[PDB]
Amino acid sequence: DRVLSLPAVSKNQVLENVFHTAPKAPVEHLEKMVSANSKVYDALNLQSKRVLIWQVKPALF
Amino acid sequence: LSNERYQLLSQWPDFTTMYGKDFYYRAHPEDLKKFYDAADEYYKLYETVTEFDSLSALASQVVPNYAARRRSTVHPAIGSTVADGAFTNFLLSKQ
Repeated sequence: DRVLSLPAVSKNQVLENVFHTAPKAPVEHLEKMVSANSKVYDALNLQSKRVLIWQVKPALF
Repeated sequence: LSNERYQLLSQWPDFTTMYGKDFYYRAHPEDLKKFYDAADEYYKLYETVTEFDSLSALASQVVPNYAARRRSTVHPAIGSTVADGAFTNFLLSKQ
């Protein structure tokens, strides 16, 4: 019964209690806000090819 | 109206200042999964409030019901306050 003197908690159960959650990448905040601010650029810039300024305030000609 | 909702996603606390592993390992494993879910939620809210190419098709859900109320058989500009004021003239005169 030498196995009953070994630590009963497995090496697996250490690696799933220490590494419980997949950690958040540093770059996943950049490349997720950048793709969402690229829609703020598109709609709201005045130099974009798809501005909403002629759709929401139609021009007086 | 999207600007009034974007202004309150402007005032969201920077959760990415707590992504380091000295916050990962000091924190309860369930309060860290809630924190990583509250950060995934902000990207859900922010990527849909900046979907401004969807506002032009939401405006077409307001137009056809408004335009049918203007196709009134009485007048385009009729309302209740005028049509009640013209019932007072109709009722409180002789027959």
